[PDB]
Amino acid sequence: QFTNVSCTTSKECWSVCQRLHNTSRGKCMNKKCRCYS
Amino acid sequence: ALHWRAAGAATVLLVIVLLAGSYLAVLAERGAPGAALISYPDALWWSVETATTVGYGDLYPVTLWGRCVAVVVMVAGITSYGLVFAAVATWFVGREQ
Amino acid sequence: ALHWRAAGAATVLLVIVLLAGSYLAVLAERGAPGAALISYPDALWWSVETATTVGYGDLYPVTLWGRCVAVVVMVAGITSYGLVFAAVATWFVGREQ
Amino acid sequence: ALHWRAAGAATVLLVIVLLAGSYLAVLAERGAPGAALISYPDALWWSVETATTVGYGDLYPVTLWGRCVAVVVMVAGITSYGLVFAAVATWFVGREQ
Amino acid sequence: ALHWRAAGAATVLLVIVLLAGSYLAVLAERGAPGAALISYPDALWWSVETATTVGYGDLYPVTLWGRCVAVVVMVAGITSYGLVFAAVATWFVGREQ
Repeated sequence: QFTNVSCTTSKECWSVCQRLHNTSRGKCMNKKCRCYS
Repeated sequence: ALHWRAAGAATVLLVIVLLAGSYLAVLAERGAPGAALISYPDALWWSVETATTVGYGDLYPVTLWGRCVAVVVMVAGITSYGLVFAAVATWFVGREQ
Repeated sequence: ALHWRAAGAATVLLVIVLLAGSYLAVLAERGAPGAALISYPDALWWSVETATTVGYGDLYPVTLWGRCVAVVVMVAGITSYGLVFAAVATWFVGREQ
Repeated sequence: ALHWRAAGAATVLLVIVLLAGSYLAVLAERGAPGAALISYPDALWWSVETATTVGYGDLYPVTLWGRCVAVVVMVAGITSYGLVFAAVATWFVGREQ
Repeated sequence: ALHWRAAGAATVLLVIVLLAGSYLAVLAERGAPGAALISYPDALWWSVETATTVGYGDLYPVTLWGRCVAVVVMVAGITSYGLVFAAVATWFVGREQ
């Protein structure tokens, strides 16, 4: 999924995905961190 | 006479494998945990980058099929591009003056 | 003489297509659902990477125009880089001693 | 004869280093605060891309071991691919007709 | 001789520019909220990938300095790798039998 998630690091990008819905592993975009499966 | 034609034709291969792979993966990734494409208009773009050793990341293959296309398109894109890199070398030698 | 000049000039092409594409896509991506190719200071950086078959991922194209630039800059970046790879080969052969 | 065999064999290297590295990193990345890649079915795919100077991004190994594999697979993938790029050049020269 | 040494030495360049750039960008990106290039242990890894036209995505330099390093390391990594691709071509020609 792609939501309005801050973008700073990858290690944190995951913690956000799991917290948001229930996913992890996701690259960071200049706009907002994208969540993946 | 080969470095020229060989290079010119090589471009065709990458072009074919590009479309094919895209549609090939789409039909698969479409119904399975894959990148954010679920269509050719998006997949096709992914194949192009993958063929040019780009692979932005916004949309990467996951499923077997989807992933299989990436590798298939990669070899095709590189092969076509390679012939061009070598093609210039051959002609580059034929110009002492 | 050609492998040298050809390679030296090739760098110019990639440089031109780089700026052009960046501004070309910006004007488009600027008013479209894209990553962050709205301004040149950012877009220009994206073109550079795309030209060097890099494509980090942070700034990627989405709209037709924005995407079109990626491909246009890719071919230009590779072409300029290719001439260099082959250029060295030609000169590499002329150095037996 | 060398440009042919050398190129044909080069492909083997990349193939080996690919699997090896994948499993090598997996055992490590599997248990450590590095990346998500914690299996072969997924890691193997990462090695392939890394070998073709692709590196989509879905998999970003941070751990020492995991990262070490990326570099090891990169050199192997490029080396195997390089021989092919040069192989065509050698044969390209042997064709004036 | 030259294709051999030239290629062997080229590797050194990429190695140097790698470390340098990493530390060069770190000192900058370190105090620039945007990229994850504050520590060398992490930055160094980013330079390696950027040098091999990889650029996974985890680390995407944004600040001028940070970005400047990417381009500097890219040209260095490619240059060193290029000499190798051409080096094999030169030697490949000297083995018709």
